[PDB]
Amino acid sequence: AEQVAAERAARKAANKEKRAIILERNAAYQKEYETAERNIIQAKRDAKAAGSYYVEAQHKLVFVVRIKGINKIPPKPRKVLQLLRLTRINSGTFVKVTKATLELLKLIEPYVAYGYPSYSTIRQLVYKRGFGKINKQRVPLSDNAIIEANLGKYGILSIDDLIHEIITVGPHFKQANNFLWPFKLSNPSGGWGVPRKFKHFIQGGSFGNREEFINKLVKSMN
Amino acid sequence: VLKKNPLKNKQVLLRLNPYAKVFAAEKLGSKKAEKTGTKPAAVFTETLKHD
Amino acid sequence: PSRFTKTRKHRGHVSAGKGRIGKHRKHPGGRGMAGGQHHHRINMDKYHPGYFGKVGMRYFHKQQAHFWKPVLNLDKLWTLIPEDKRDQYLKSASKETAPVIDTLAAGYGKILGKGRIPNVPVIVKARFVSKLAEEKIRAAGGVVELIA
Amino acid sequence: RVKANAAKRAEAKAQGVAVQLKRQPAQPRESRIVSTEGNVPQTLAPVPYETFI
Amino acid sequence: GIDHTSKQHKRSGHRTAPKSDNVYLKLLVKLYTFLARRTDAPFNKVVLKALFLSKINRPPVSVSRIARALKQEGAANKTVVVVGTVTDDARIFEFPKTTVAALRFTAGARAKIVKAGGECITLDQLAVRAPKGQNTLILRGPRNSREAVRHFGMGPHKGKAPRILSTGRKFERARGRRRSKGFKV
Amino acid sequence: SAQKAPKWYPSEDVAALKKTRKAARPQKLRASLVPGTVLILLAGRFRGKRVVYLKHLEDNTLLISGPFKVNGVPLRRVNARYVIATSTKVSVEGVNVEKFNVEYFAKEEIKAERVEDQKVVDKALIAEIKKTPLLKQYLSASFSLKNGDKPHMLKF
RNA sequence: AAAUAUGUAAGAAGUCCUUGUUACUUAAUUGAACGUGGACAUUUGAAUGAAGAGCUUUUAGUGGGCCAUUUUUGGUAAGC
RNA sequence: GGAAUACUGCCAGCUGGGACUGAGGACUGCGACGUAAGUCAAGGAUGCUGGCAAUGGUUAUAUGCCGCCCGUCUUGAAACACGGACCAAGGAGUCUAACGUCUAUGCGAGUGUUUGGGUGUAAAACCCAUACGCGUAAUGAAAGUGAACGUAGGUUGGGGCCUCGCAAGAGGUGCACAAUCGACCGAUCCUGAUGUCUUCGGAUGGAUUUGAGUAAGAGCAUAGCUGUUGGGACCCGAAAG
RNA sequence: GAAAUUGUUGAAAGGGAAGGGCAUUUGAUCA
Ligand SMILES: [Mg+2]
Ligand SMILES: [Mg+2]
Ligand SMILES: [Mg+2]
Ligand SMILES: [Mg+2]
Ligand SMILES: [Mg+2]
Ligand SMILES: [Mg+2]
Ligand SMILES: [Mg+2]
Ligand SMILES: [Mg+2]
Ligand SMILES: [Mg+2]
Ligand SMILES: [Mg+2]
Ligand SMILES: [Mg+2]
Ligand SMILES: [Mg+2]
Ligand SMILES: [Mg+2]
Ligand SMILES: [Mg+2]
Ligand SMILES: [Mg+2]
Ligand SMILES: [Mg+2]
Ligand SMILES: [Mg+2]
Ligand SMILES: [Mg+2]
Ligand SMILES: [Mg+2]
Ligand SMILES: [Mg+2]
Ligand SMILES: [Mg+2]
Ligand SMILES: [Mg+2]
Ligand SMILES: [Mg+2]
Ligand SMILES: [Mg+2]
Ligand SMILES: [Mg+2]
Ligand SMILES: [Mg+2]
Ligand SMILES: [Mg+2]
Ligand SMILES: [Mg+2]
Ligand SMILES: [Mg+2]
Ligand SMILES: [Mg+2]
Ligand SMILES: [Mg+2]
Ligand SMILES: [Mg+2]
Ligand SMILES: [Mg+2]
Ligand SMILES: [Mg+2]
Ligand SMILES: [Mg+2]
Ligand SMILES: [Mg+2]
Repeated sequence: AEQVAAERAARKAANKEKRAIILERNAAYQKEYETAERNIIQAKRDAKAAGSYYVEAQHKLVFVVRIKGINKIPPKPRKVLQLLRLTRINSGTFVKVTKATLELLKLIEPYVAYGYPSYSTIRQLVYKRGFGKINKQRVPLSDNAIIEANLGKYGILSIDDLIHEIITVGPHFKQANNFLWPFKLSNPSGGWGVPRKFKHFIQGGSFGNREEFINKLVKSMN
Repeated sequence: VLKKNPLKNKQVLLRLNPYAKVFAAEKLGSKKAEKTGTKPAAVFTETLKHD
Repeated sequence: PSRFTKTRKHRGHVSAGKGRIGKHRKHPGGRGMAGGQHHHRINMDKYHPGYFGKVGMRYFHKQQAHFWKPVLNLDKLWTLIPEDKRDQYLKSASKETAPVIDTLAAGYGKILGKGRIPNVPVIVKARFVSKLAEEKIRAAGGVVELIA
Repeated sequence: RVKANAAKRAEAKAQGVAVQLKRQPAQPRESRIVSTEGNVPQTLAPVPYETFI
Repeated sequence: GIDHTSKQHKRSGHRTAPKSDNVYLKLLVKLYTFLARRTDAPFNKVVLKALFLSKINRPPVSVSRIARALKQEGAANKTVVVVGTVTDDARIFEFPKTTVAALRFTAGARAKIVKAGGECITLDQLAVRAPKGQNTLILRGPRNSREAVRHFGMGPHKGKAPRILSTGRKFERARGRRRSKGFKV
Repeated sequence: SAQKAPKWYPSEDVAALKKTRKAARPQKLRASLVPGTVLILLAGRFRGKRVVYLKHLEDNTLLISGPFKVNGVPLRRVNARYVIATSTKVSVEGVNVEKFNVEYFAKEEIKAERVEDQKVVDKALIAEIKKTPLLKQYLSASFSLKNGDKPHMLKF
């Protein structure tokens, strides 16, 4: 009457095959990325070849980090940074940028710094600081079993499937991003690169949009 | 009881992301994209250095 | 029990629960129900309407005995029968040979009809009764005689 | 809105399986080449101050 | 710091022990902390939390109302459950064949059952008769008719029984209680 | 009674400790710790003297001696970080190496058994060190430090 | 005739169909209101967020306030 | 024309130097390795060698830096606002009655022995007859009258239980509660049958009118915190009468 | 037979108060 090793040697194969089914989409993702971006650069150089301009497809995803202190904040900017999980300094999260998503970032603009993150930025950001909301319980994401368990409802089971599901703002972006925790970042390593940080970036300050520059900033807040 | 971070402690870089090790064979970060010989048009560059 | 109070927790909190501004002075509002019609008008029109004025005629040297008329409703009425006597009256239910119940003996003066009856014929003498009672007593075969 | 919502669910399985009944907000626009043909860029630069009153 | 979203360090808001130091009931609680936790029977949750309640969230069911809960369409011959005490009622005689568990019974409680062939079971002798609460009807006492609640939140035009000791005429009955004296409530 | 002791109690069971998932190595030693390099003593009684680098004894100590009739240096253990790496080649070998494992220096008036091993090693080397001119005369000259020197600029 | 600020709405308590009830209404079985019985879970009908929401009781202190940016009134002005 | 370099950026590219820390303490985890033994940096430090019978804590002083006297009223006190030279002991939200809420206990449509009797090892305990209080009915100023059309109602939602379905779900039953529409008792305004000491009686059917009502009762007693009022009423304080 | 306060003895400190917080040298003293 053993009954013991019957049910536990099934998970070795279960895991090796779910790892083999993770692998396939991860390699497919590297393929996806380089084909899409090399096609973008090639369309730019093709429109330049035959005399015209290929206009960049305006961005569909942006990363946002809040800065100003807990205190001395008007009621509605306070409300909205409470409304985007941004209740701390150097905390940050992503936004699906529709243009309804968009007009709240332009209400918090002097309290945040945001823009368009590279793949590598997002990957380094969710590897080191990616956390999941589980009965709120702020779990750290040590391996893919947990996004399998929470989001086996979306065909999303790899950490890089999740990366892909936001860097492409996938059809179930929101059910994934809300699951993600806000990102407790530190203060930037090489300072803030600007002496007084509460002026607009355009004004030699540090708040506003910095489109491809938050990369350099957020990689520094590792 | 503790979180170990990838990009260091390379063993846990494979607990997630197995494709990682294929990544190490093919440079993939040093992927030599193969060249194209397209020359920009002229009506574009004329205006690009137009006063 | 003194220790179970909370005024033994206020020790070392100068104003002892009554504050540094408002202090526990002796009679801020006026003693007792003072000023009901002036500065306590809310708390008496609210919580206590109908409080002032006269409402109806008076009666000199009344006695709470002249109007002693406790009401019993058709609900109980069988409690005036011991249980070692009523089931042997529920079975064994008949017009003749019927159980009788003197209301007034139990200390009641009017009998009202609330809660309909088992049909065993009961004939019970009261002094005053509500009309619906007499009818649902006659629907079970019984009637009402009048005592004083 | 719901009357237009009525028919568009018949074609869910009637044509295939594809429904799309929800409303959604504006999006950043997609890539669009735009041409020089008859449209050469008009170089510009600012202007000085003067009264004319 | 953190721009706190909702009140920090707030306690539950729900009882987790009937702090009667009644050693006997303080045992039945430890028994049912077993059940709901290791049965997932939704019946096993309800009564354990409903075990905690104070005396007033625990009104009595009367043998009167239980009789008709099996005059319910499809219950006549099943056992019932209610956490607390149950009272005799000399206003019903068509009492049924039945069996019922409750905390404690009055005198006539065990009477009306025997007179009609019923049984009166303590709930500790119940838990082994229906672990998952098989076929268990639960009825609650009418919390919102205790005498006190009939003046909770009285104001003008809500007409809800002023707090008053001696009652009758001249006692809060003229001004603010008829247009003949100023106005009515 | 005067105190009324408790009832919930611990119990004297030294709990088993759990695996130390640790794997060792010989030093991934510094790049200039090539056997047969003059090196400079920095801590010890002879501290300061110049020596020549030999076997990396498997307890991470580094055998070196002067030779002896050079600078009174017997063959000795050293911790790597208390001797700086000069840049001075020696000969291939001529020296017995295998006798000195890490045991060798286990101590139980003079000693008799390793004094002739040192007199094999020294002449095995001095035949080489004077091959180079004034190097014999250089390690003879125990090292010292002088005023105004900025180590961040000084090579060896 | 703006800016800021502001009222209602973004579904199942709905939407369709059927013809029942009545003392109302209409010339009218007309309409009115309320139901029977009948049909459609992907994408149940925009964005985001939620240590979940609703509901009751009882009572403390308080009812001298002042400052700052922007709006602004009296006064020459004022740390008015 | 053919290149190199700068700038910007990607590497799941390679290696050194420094610093801080080592929580947890059978095993349970997903890994990595291999061909397999067996290994490992993989759910929190090990190993070697060397040193003292030492090093740890407190105190006084010195140094570096920082620190206005408390209590009080106050928008504002270190304040040139008040009290305080110092010390010991005393030194101020109590008891009572009648109460609100909530909680614990007993009994339960009833509850409450202790005015009193019985008794007693004697102010205890113990036991007790009648009454009495409150509740069990309300409503009108009153004379007065006084709660089922029904499975004690429909409707919306409702925990739990039930039936099928593997389940998902589907339906059934639905208490507490919430909302709403009716039904029932008193008030008021109506409608006013048989009967007739011709003015009595008030059937029946009703309404933008009112109650603190019934509608398968919940209370009664005890105690606790808190709150209320009367009291010397938190403690000390007048000019007066 | 306490405190205030006082005397002798002993130890230490002290350029227009004193007292204090932090860390440490130094001395004293408790494994
Ligand atoms: Mg720096
Ligand atoms: Mg600065
Ligand atoms: Mg306080
Ligand atoms: Mg004080
Ligand atoms: Mg208080
Ligand atoms: Mg005070
Ligand atoms: Mg006051
Ligand atoms: Mg904090
Ligand atoms: Mg009015
Ligand atoms: Mg929740
Ligand atoms: Mg209040
Ligand atoms: Mg108050
Ligand atoms: Mg108040
Ligand atoms: Mg005041
Ligand atoms: Mg300010
Ligand atoms: Mg570069
Ligand atoms: Mg790199
Ligand atoms: Mg200072
Ligand atoms: Mg003042
Ligand atoms: Mg002060
Ligand atoms: Mg200050
Ligand atoms: Mg001054
Ligand atoms: Mg004063
Ligand atoms: Mg003084
Ligand atoms: Mg003095
Ligand atoms: Mg004292
Ligand atoms: Mg007696
Ligand atoms: Mg007697
Ligand atoms: Mg007797
Ligand atoms: Mg006095
Ligand atoms: Mg006098
Ligand atoms: Mg006088
Ligand atoms: Mg003294
Ligand atoms: Mg001196
Ligand atoms: Mg002087
Ligand atoms: Mg000092």
